[PDB]
Amino acid sequence: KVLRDNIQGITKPAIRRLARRGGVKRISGLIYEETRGVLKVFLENVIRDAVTYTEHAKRKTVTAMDVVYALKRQGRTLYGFG
Amino acid sequence: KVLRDNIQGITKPAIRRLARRGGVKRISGLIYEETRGVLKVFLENVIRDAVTYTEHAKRKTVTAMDVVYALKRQGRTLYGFG
Amino acid sequence: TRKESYAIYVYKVLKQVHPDTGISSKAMSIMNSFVNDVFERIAGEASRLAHYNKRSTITSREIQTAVRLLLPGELAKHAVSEGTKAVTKYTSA
Amino acid sequence: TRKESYAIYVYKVLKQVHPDTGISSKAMSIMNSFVNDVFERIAGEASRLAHYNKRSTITSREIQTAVRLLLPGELAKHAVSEGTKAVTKYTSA
Amino acid sequence: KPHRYRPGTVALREIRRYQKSTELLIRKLPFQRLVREIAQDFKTDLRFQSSAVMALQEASEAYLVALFEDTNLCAIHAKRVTIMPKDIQLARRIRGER
Amino acid sequence: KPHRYRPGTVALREIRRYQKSTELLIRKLPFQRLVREIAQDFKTDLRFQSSAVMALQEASEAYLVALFEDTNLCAIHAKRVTIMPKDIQLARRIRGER
Amino acid sequence: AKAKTRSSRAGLQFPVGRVHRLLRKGNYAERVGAGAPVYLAAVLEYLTAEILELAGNAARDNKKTRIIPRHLQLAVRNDEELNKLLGRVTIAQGGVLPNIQSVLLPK
Amino acid sequence: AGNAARDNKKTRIIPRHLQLAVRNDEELNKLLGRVTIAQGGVLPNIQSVLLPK
DNA sequence: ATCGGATGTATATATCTGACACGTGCCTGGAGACTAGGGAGTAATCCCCTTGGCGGTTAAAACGCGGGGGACAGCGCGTACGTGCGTTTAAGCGGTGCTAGAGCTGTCTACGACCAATTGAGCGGCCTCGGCACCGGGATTCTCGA
DNA sequence: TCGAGAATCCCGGTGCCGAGGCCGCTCAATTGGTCGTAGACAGCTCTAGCACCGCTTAAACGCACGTACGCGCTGTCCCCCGCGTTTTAACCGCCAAGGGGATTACTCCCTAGTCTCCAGGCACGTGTCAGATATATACATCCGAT
Repeated sequence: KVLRDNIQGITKPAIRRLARRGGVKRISGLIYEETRGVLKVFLENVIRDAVTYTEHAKRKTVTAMDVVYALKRQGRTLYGFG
Repeated sequence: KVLRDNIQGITKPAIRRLARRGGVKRISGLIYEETRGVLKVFLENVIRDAVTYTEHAKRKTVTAMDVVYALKRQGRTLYGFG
Repeated sequence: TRKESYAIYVYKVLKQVHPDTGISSKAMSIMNSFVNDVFERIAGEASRLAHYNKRSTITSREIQTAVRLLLPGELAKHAVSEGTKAVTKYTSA
Repeated sequence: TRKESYAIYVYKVLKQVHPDTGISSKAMSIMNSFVNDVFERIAGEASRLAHYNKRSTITSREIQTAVRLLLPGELAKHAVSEGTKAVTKYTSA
Repeated sequence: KPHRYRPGTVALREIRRYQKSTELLIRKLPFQRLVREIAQDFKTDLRFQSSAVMALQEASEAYLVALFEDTNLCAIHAKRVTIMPKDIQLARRIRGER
Repeated sequence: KPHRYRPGTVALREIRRYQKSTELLIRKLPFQRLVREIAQDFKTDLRFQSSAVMALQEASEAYLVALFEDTNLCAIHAKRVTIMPKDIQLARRIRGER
Repeated sequence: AKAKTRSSRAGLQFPVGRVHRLLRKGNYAERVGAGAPVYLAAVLEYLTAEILELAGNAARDNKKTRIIPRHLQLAVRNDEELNKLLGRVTIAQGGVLPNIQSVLLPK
Repeated sequence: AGNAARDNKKTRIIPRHLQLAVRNDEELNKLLGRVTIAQGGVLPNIQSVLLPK
């Protein structure tokens, strides 16, 4: 089960929904994929670092506390998950 | 010996020198005092926090290691002072 | 497995401030996580300072100093007062 | 007052990499401060992860994992390999 | 005669209701598939908590709306209501993301 | 006939030599007086290390040239060679300084 | 052998004994000031009081008995001091406070 | 640092060389971009529209 | 600038409920009591960095002074983007079922902890001298009017 | 556009003190026992994840299309760059006083560590209403004709 191309699984309607939440009126097309890239790049770090935790955790499943400590180490800490 | 108004002691030539170091060509006047303010505001924190250290240090003179740990706590750490 | 928390204490202080207003478990655990984070903040800061003082003991003066470092202005002021109150109330024990 | 530093080992490894080079004592102090910075960084991260692992023993696995967390790409890879070789050498006797 | 609201107006109300709403705006399964795809790059066949991935998507979308927000602001400083990729790039630049 | 270089040119060379130079660009004593003035606000009659105040001024000027730098960049995105206060303000805004 | 917890001795709610054990197991200092747990827990009591109070303000502002994390986000975004305290902090189910820029309105 | 200094025909290595090398290594910079450098100055960076014509 | 119509949104209502407030029995961390050491606190001493002032210099700042250069305002157009409506599509509910792997307990053991005895690697301190900083002068190259 | 001129690069020479090398002089590193214990590991659960599959549908993609902001260009103003002059105070060098910083030596108050006991906290059941949801309704607001 080898996955691929779920990045475009991000719908442009979803992107513009997030933008409207951010309070944006007019948007260009060139953004979305660009956006996506950033998205990827962003998560590009955390999961790895997260599984890095799981790496030292010696476990096969990945937990929330992983990304908790990541965002912490990434200076983007989050609440509500222990 | 009560001090005052050394903020304007910052010369506009000094400001433009720093700007040229930053690689700036054309500058407006409205910046400098504004600049100064920021400057003040910036240092506004550190010294206090610094002397806060000196506060706990129970000393009358203020040392570099104070601002070292401040910039550290201010996430702007500096080298070359122990 | 016993998992400690402060939902009891957060609910207590909720009632002490708002006997009427309720609480959600999601926001409850949010509160818990938050207080854990800020407690670790103050702990690390005070330990760092004492290490600078090279003092193996951690006392209340450290706590006051470091929360003053932590809190934006007036909060700390207010804060330290009650803190003092506390220790006074506890020193008067 | 007996103060400890590393500038001697700085000069050593310099000659190890550049025998015909001098340094400003200023730069030596800067580098030593950098040494201290990376040391405290790695130590804190290791202690924190061990706390997450509830471990009271910080070992070389923690070291490597925390370096990987900190250093990027080939920096981390080379550092891991070097620490591995060195601990292998020390454990060889 | 058919009616059509003026441009932005509908999107304006969308902005209003989205600042009104708080839930996610990304479909769960696509995001999850993307995450697992990213994961297999570093190591294959790794499992996850639904709570974990919910956290991933929430935190992402938060960072994303923040980026959209300050890029909107920059475009205000760009005196345009349309967004430009350079705005996002330079925003990351100021965000130290370069 | 008297010669005058075109505008910026002299300032351009100034930029070049300042990126060439590395020392401070602020007179020591005025900066020190300013620091002590700021100090007496929080507590009066406090002494300092010359090393300490040298660190203060160096770190300040560093932050300041960084601010000038990215505000220059923003003004590039503002398509102007003249600087505007709003550029600095919004830069701090992106710098989380608001 | 009359018993009385240090929290009651401080007439407060947060568990001085529990937080003391926690900081002890937290490996920050060798010895501790016995009143430091009291003091810190009092500070926590205070700040928690303020934040939950603002939360409840928003809640009954929305006729909501049980407080929702959205109330929490609004509270932490309204107060300058608390927002500054938790600027780079994120909140689950937080959302964004109402904010429309000037030029966004059509003329 | 030695690379930079010898490029500048310098045996004694001044902090400027080290700052330049810092802002010359991308991964090291990323590690140290949050760090400030005494007697560092700024690595020569020239912007496009800054150039004359 | 107004009115009319469309549409979208705030409200009351009803009920469903599942989180949620509430109460339990049982557990162990917290309290209570006791002992030691030794970190911390105090004090007298030294040093010595700092803070203060004084005089001469000029590079630097203040200020002025055109003036070309661009900030900016406006103005045409057009392409790219909102929108509403089509279309089709995976998203979500939900419920099933297996187990891989977390997640727990019970060893036992290697492994620092720690202390004690030993000391040489290292650090404060003292020459020393050579890249390096400064300077002056000559040659090179950018730039602004042809 | 080929010179004039100007800022700069480089070269040789001067003099210097920091970089460095070496020297007394430890205390902190090593060595070696010794001990209680962190966890390594085995070996159990069970459950949460992982995938399966179906059913409904809100949602997503694309279309067409108006349209309106982005963009590109022009001319203006003013204004900040560049240079010239005049003023000054940063600097720099030196001196001096003391007041704080650091030090050491006592001294002992407080905390770590131990042991006892139990009571507040925690997992766990348990009714139960805050509010989620849906619906019809009444109010607000845009958009186009007038």
